[PDB]
Amino acid sequence: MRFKKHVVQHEETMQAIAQRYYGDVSYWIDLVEHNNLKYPYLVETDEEKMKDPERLASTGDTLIIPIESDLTDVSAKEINSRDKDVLVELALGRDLNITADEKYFNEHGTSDNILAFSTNGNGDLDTVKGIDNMKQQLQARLLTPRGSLMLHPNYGSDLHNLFGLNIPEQATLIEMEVLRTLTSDNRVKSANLIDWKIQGNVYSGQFSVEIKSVEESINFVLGQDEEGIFALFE
Amino acid sequence: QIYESIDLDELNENGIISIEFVRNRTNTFFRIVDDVTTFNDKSDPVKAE
Amino acid sequence: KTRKLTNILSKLIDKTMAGTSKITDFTPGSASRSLLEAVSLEIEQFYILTKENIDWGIQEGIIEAFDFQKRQSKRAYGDVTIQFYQPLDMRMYIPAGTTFTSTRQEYPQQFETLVDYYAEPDSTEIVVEVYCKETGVAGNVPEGTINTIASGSSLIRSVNNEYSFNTGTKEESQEDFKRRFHSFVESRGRATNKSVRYGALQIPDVEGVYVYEETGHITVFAHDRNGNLSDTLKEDIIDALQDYRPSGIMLDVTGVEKEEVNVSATVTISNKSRIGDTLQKHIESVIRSYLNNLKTSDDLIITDLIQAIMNIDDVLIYDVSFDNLDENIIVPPQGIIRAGEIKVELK
Amino acid sequence: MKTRKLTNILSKLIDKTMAGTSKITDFTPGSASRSLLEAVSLEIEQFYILTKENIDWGIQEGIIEAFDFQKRQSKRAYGDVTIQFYQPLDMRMYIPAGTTFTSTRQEYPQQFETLVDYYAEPDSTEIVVEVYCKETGVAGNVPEGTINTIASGSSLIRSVNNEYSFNTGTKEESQEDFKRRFHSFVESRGRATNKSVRYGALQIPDVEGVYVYEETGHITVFAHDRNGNLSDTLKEDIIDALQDYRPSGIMLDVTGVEKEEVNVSATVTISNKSRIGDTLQKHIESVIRSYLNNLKTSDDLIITDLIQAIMNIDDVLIYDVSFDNLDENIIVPPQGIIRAGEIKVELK
Amino acid sequence: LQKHIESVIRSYLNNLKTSDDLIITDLIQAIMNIDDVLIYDVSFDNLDENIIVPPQGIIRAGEIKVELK
Amino acid sequence: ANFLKNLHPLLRRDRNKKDNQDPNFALIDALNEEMNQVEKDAIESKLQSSLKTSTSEYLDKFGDWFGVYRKTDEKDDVYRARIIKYLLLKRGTNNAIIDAIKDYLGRDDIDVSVYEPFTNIFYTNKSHLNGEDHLMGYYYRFAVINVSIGDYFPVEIIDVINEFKPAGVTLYVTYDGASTIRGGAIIKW
Repeated sequence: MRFKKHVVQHEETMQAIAQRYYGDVSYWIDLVEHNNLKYPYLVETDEEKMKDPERLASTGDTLIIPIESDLTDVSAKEINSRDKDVLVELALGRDLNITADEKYFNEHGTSDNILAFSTNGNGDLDTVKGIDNMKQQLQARLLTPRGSLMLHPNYGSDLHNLFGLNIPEQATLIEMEVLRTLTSDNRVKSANLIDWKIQGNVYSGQFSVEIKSVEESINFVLGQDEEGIFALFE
Repeated sequence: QIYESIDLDELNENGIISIEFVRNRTNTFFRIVDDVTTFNDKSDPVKAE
Repeated sequence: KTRKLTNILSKLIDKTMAGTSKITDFTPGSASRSLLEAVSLEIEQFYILTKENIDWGIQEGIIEAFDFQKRQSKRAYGDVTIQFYQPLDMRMYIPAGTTFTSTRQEYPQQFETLVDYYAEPDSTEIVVEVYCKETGVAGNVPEGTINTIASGSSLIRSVNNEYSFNTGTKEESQEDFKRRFHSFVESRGRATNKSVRYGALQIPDVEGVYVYEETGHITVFAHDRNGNLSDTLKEDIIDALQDYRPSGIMLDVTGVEKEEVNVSATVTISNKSRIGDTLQKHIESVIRSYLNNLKTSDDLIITDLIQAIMNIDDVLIYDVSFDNLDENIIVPPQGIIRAGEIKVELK
Repeated sequence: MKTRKLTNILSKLIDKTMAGTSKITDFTPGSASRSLLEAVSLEIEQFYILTKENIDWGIQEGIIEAFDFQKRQSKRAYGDVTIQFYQPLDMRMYIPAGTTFTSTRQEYPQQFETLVDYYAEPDSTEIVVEVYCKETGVAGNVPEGTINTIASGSSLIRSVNNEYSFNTGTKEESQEDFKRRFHSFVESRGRATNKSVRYGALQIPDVEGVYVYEETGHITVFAHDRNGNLSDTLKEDIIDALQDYRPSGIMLDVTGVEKEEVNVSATVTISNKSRIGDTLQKHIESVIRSYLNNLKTSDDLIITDLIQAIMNIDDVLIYDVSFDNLDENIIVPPQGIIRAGEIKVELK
Repeated sequence: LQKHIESVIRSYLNNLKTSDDLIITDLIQAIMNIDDVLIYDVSFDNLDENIIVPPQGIIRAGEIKVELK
Repeated sequence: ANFLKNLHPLLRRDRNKKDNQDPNFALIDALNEEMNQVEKDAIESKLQSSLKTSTSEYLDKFGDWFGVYRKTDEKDDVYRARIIKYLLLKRGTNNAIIDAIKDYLGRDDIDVSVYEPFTNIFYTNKSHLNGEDHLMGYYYRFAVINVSIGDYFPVEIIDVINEFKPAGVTLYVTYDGASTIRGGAIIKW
């Protein structure tokens, strides 16, 4: 259950509040009855409220409006930028940082024993959030061979076997495998080739990944309020 | 204080920021009248605003 | 009974139209309609005020005249002392809503000030008033409970409430208020068997009163906790019933026909090693308590006494028997049973 | 509420308006300002009037609420019915509660039933059984001789007949009687007085009137229901209600009033002889029943009073009246009352 | 109530083991503990003294009857 | 008194500087005066709905409900006290009769007592033979009382005692002339 709570504003009236919220002034008597208010409902200052603190409310006192409010179906335009940042952060999850020391496991991508946990510098375990989290998960999936992870046959990639010849065919195989691996992630809305080239031994390519938009993540997290889990089991 | 429409006009003409009481608006009962600076050369828009 | 907003507005418009035809626009946003709507709102608010006043008067107007106060639910409030390490080096300001709390699990109640306060520079300790956030008796914290401020400056040496809070109350229901009024009204009655009995019972040492009525004579049986009626208590009862008795009728006071029952019991027991003086005295004290607990019209049923004695212990006490008690001792309304000589034989 | 009036409010408004500005100086009939202020002051006047009325209503309501002095509701009619058999009984027959009694007289189609079981002893010729109207109110106040049917269907029944007119049915309590009984309540707070005894006897709703007859060391309470009877159950209930009020140590006794049962036979002549019929006879009989069954304790019956009551039905249509069974006024003592017997009218 | 009391008495007697003496006061408290307030007094129309049971003996319920007053 | 608050927002609430004779402010302040006066009267109206705080007409309504009617020149405070006392009247005892007498005559200092002749019934043992006791009969009888009054009284005072005494008791009244005597009642030769 959730309800709206209104702070009394300067020289406000109960009729104005009723019109503002219920869309009709007629509910002002219901508002009085629910809040248990005596006749001078909104006193000028606290000196009047001292006469009867129980039954009177002054400026800056909080009223309760029993309208069933719900965090979903709320216009994203009202939400504050920091609130949107936190919401997308929750949507994309928090996880322990393992992709630290990028250079090392970039020098040995195909091998095992390549990544490890790290500390945040404050004596606690390091954590990656939001975009850093997505980076970590996409790197780990691409680096993981498919079928090597226990309890998860399909998680991973087949790039360890695509160390083939230097022709456009193997390039296309790599590209298709990478697109499969990126598509496998639920959060990745789509992925597509940008550009590739061959330099004899070395292959080089780059991709573009569109994560779910702020609106979708906001809708998902605010929907999750009904359950209260606020966690990711994808 | 609740400054009147003449007091607000005097404060803004003197390059002073002020807040005016306002009734029954959707958000709050107050708003900012202007974003003027102390430099009172209203002809110069860079310095004034 | 009352008009309402739409009806007041409609009548105002109709009267305005009838008064003159110079105004005919009554659409929304019109100055004239706005003014009439504002008057209508004020009148509707005064109607609600009158309704509240009359609803209060219906249930509290009459009884209030007889010095009977209905207990309203209140927030517990009281004074607290704040001490400073030194005289203040500037005017300190404590805003309204400043919270005070206690460092105990016994009292999670939160207290806050409802008004602004100022401490002068010259001051060294200032007292303020705080109100419990919750109505009820839960805010009636004892002395020395409030000892923390959640938004106080470091200059404070110590917070402390100098007296226990007692103003927190729970709302008294209407039926209890009516019951007290009706009780008082009944107590105004006089010159009746019920009123005599009531006036006798109000005496401190009187435990139980039976009034027996005869044509032209009244006799009052009374007893104390012990079943006795002291001469002094008798004189007090007479003096108190001088105001109660009817005119031209004779009133007499007498003791209750006490009956001391002597009970010699033979208790069979299982655990022979636990036989001793203490168990004997315990059983005898139980029997004496049972016998003395009987009221004026209560008959001594022997089977219930046996039940009680066997319920002292369901396995230790084996069997009981009495030689004095052969059959239930019926007594009249004016004859109380009391504990006489008691003996218990362990077998 | 100070009970202001429209003219003073309008005058005050106009005077203040003039005082706040010298521009506005046109308050003639038909002006906008005058119309607006008139409407406002009229609404204020109506608010004040309704506030006064609501306060009066509130005082009455608080009086009811404080003492729990609930207003008495409509009372269902009840009486007794006489039943006869062919011959004396051999079986102790059993009549359960709810046995319905009806009447073939279509003018009074109301139904009655028994709320208690009865037994008829062997070698008995008739039984009297109390019945209660199914419907509440005045409708169950049928005249004598109305009830003549029993719906038990028993073959032993010869005939059925209520010997007297029912009168206990009544509608909701009036305001004046409620205020009177509240005055009695207030007086009777002092328990042991004569008025308090009278209130305790009147505490039972069924009881109509009470006469407390006082002697040295003895009290006699003469009481009756709205028919003039005093049933044993009602006597016991009165006694139980008087236990709280009667003075201690003084003898008290409850007995039924000295009821007198006036039968009437009237010969009436009519000027317009076409109007003769059953309707006029029944209307006159109804008026006589209503007159006699409205007499209170110790009301003497005066024959000339009854004459004017009959003649005032229609002074032109009715020509002359003569009584075939009454010739002199009837004195009623303080503990006495009169009630209608068989009422008969002959049209000439 | 009659059937409940009869049931309690049957359960009491048919729970006696070999060589358990039957004590009338024990049975009294067993009956009275059903409801000490509701039940006022108890009296037996066929028993007046405790029954001794030998080592090879046992007790079992015969006809159990209760009269409510 | 929320008239200016619930008024149309664009209308001025303050007398305009440009004109001291602003008719808009005049009208608004006139209507506001009437609104505040009605609010004041509605607040003060609560006093009329309580017996404790009621005044003239509504107090008369209360006394008509209770059965007590206002006397000539009887103010509100004494009238409500008289209603309250009338509701709380003890009845059926000597003390009640004495109070009723003293409250129908003018004052408290008069001698008034109630005699009970049944206390002087001649019993065989305890009563002295030539003592104060008399043989039981009609007068020396239970449910009888003789009221001595030490001052002039109307005969209607007996009816007042009839209102107070318990039912079934015969009433006698004695007039003690001694108490009425002017000055010292001892005569000198």
